[PDB]
Amino acid sequence: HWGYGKHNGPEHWHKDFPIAKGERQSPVDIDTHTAKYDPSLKPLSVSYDQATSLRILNNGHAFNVEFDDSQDKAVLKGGPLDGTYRLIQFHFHWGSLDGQGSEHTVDKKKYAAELHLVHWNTKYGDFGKAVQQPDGLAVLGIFLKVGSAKPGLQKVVDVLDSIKTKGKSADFTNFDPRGLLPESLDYWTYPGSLTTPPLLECVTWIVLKEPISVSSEQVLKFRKLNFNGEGEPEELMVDNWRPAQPLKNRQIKASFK
Ligand SMILES: NS(=O)(=O)c1ccc(B(O)O)cc1
Ligand SMILES: [Zn+2]
Repeated sequence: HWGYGKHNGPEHWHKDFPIAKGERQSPVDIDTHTAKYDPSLKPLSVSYDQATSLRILNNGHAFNVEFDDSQDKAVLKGGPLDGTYRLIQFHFHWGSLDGQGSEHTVDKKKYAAELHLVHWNTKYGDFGKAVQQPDGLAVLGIFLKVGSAKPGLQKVVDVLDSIKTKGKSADFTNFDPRGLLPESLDYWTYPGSLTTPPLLECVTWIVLKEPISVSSEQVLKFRKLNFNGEGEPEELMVDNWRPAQPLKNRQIKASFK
């Protein structure tokens, strides 16, 4: 099946997932000189005060930190969004080197990694229903650059040794996602898709302008993960990012003038 190698990577996906060539695919390059300030954007509200993480899982493409989404405990509201979106998981995309790894790019600049906080619209009852709708998902994207260490990431970093290979999971309770946010919540927003198969066009993308800084040692531990399962030839989990897709007729709006 699909992956990120030379023979199953992003350029192959359209053979099994024809929507890969659709009209609102993600990620995209963010042209900062063409994104327009939108005064019609309400303030963005990240309410992670009562977030309840459960588990961390290596799914052979990335690792997911999974949250209890049975109640409105961690929710995203406001900005371009109508209603309440519940946090279900977060994960990262990263590169083999610090000059690549992010999915979105900013004036063609690639960051070392990108964090995706994935939320689903409560009006559709559950995640599986939401991804079938144009406004089903909201994904908050946060760029990572290599610099000083991110203390709020270290709990994630420390547990990766226990989920090295595909299918491994570990208990991951009392993790506070607020420690992964930058100082400012200025953002760009546009309508797009999941960036991995099934590539469904169901995402309101909210991409923060300000990156967070992580240490070289921290990203180094990301790169020690494996795509493969236990007891198999080792493939380091690196470069698990999809490149920028054509913007087509979409407009990127900026929350900041
Ligand atoms: N990388 S992303 O946030 O756009 C994403 C999130 C979820 C799924 B999925 O549930 O298959 C795929 C891609
Ligand atoms: Zn992602």
